[PDB]
Amino acid sequence: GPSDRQLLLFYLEQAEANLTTLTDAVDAFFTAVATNQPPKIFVAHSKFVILSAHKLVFIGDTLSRQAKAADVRSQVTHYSNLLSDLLRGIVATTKAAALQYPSPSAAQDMVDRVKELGHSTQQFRRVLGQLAA
Amino acid sequence: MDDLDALLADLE
Repeated sequence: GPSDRQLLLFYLEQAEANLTTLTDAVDAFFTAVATNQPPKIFVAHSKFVILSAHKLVFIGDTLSRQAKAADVRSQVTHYSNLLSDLLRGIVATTKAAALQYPSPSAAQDMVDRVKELGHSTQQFRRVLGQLAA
Repeated sequence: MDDLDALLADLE
């Protein structure tokens, strides 16, 4: 439908822009962990990842509320829920990596949630492009 | 979707 297609193309463009900020924040986060930075540093970078990814959750929320097509609503609500779940996972594992610092396993858990977030957000964007086509 | 201010607050 016309209104859905226009909505999707528009928010695909916004998603692509926000994905840039997220990639920079995730990269910076990985670099912090790879140079063995302490909690005052990697906890800050965690917050940057969360804030920038939350922009994509919000796009999903906005899109899902206004899309007419059942399959569009379904897919975008899935990714909004999935990304929201992963953000809580990042808050949880970051706190645990700080509380147990220095712990290589705690840090790898945190790193894994952030990696999964990176993958899932890229996948969200891919699906928007597919829906818009 | 959660409130962003609340997620950040829990790391602060």
